[PDB]
Amino acid sequence: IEEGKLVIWINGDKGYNGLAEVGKKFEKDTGIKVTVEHPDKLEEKFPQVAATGDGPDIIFWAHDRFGGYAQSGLLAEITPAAAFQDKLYPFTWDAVRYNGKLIAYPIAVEALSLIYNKDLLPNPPKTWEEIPALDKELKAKGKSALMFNLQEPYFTWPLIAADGGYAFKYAAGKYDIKDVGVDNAGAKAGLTFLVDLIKNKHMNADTDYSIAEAAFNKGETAMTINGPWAWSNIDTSAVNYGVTVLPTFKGQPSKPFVGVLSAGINAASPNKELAKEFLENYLLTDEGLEAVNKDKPLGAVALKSYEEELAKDPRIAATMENAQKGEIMPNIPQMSAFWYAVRTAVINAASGRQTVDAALAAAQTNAAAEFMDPATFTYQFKNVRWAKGRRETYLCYVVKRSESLDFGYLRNKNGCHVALLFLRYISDWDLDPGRCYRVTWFTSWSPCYDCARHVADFLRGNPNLSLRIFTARLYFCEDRKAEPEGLRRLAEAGVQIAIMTYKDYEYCWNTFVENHERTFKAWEGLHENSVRLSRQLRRILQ
DNA sequence: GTTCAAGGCCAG
DNA sequence: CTGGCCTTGAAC
Ligand SMILES: Nc1ccn([C@H]2C[C@H](O)[C@@H](COP(=O)(O)O)O2)c(=O)n1
Ligand SMILES: [Ca+2]
Ligand SMILES: [Zn+2]
Repeated sequence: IEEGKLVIWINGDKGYNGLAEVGKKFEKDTGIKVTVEHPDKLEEKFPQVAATGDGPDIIFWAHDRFGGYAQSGLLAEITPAAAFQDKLYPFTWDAVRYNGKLIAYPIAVEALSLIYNKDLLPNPPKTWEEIPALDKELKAKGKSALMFNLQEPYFTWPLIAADGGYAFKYAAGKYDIKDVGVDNAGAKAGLTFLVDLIKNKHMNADTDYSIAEAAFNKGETAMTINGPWAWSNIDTSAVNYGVTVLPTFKGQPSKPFVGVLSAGINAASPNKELAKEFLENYLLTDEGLEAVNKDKPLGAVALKSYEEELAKDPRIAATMENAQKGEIMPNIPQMSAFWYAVRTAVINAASGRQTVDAALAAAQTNAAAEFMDPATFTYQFKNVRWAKGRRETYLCYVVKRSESLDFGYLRNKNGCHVALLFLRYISDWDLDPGRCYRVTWFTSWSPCYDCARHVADFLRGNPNLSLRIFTARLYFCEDRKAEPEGLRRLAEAGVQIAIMTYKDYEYCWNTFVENHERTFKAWEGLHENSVRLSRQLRRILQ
């Protein structure tokens, strides 16, 4: 990666010609040549090229991915003067904050907003409470009052979070994975209001994104909840429409998930200061953001002055208002487990195949943290000799597909070994047998014969699951004849059986245990017993 | 008095 | 080496 040269990466849907002209101005004034590129899957390409000390100097992308980029140390820390931080809206600086330090510059803002038909509705409602009544008046003209993408949780969430609902609480630049406001009085209030809308068939509950877009754009529905990304379509449908504040539930504004288009600096770049100069003095200006805007819209912008210039468009003003009344979409990994655990919980509560409090309790306990005790982990997972005197078996699990879904741990309970309890857990949890899942195990004791048979059968029945088992110790009762054949039976079923090495103990120590920012402490004889036990295992399977 | 973590010795 | 078995210091 060169010095004195700036390489900028921006997605294809965002206007790169105006940004390129900004770079031409920067080269005109300074002499540093700027080259902008719009590759494909740059959100995928950037981590790999950046891990090698290569890639772009600056990367433009939504702020949520920048958290994953920040955990991998691929983003330099920025310390812009408070005089510059005052130039942008304050809540936009929270979307570029990761682990307590700024990793990117806020550029653009996106959020859900209410899109209504001006002809059918000259005065849109300001409250969800007015929606049923209105619908009954419009169901007589052959019209629906409101239809949106009830399947995905990004669209139904604003009404849920309007009253005391949230994903994870946020002390400064910090989220708390342990606390999830999915189960709450107000969250149940919003969800039950949604269910009261779908019971009366004000919304058929089968509505997806395209059904609601075809419905609204062909004049059928009077209102739909959507973002700027679809505006262009409604502009060619010849429909006269408007964008406005999302209605308020219980008098409280609904909270959509705000996405912040951001410009981050590659940590491997030698041109960090050149990048900060370009971004602070050329991009983040009225002239820079306007030059970018004329090519392709940015929606609302974080720069106060230019956002005031753009608010003359009532649509963009609505976008910024709903953004300020909403909440920043978190950038941490657990958010994935959130989406999934909510994506089902509303659907089950939508069709009526599960009651509200059950769906929301299961959703909260699903996407939430629970961590093991450090003394408990160290006691239960010690691979030594003289470890046969341990009764309880602990199992730390990870469910992924690459989307790392729920993780946690299970222990022994009333005769039910941990493997069977995980079979009941993953069975109560529904499955979509069109996509494979990759399940990882960390066990105190390896599976016994009954557990090997039950698990191997479960694997025969659900051939989309693929399991790997890391065990601390090898268990035998009636040594040398029962368990080795059971472990070979799991081997026949295609279960990757390894014995935990040191790196596995690090992974478990930093993944499943509540360590209190304490480094992992290996005991005496860990490696010796590990190669030991791995030798016995290689002797067993092969 | 009793239970347990830990370690070493010896015989296969 | 691997597995089986006693001793011990110290904690419940
Ligand atoms: N795959 C295995 C094998 C054994 N065990 C533990 C749990 C049981 O409590 C005990 C079974 O043996 P017993 O009940 O005879 O002690 O060993 C376990 O948790 N998981
Ligand atoms: Ca969990
Ligand atoms: Zn078992």
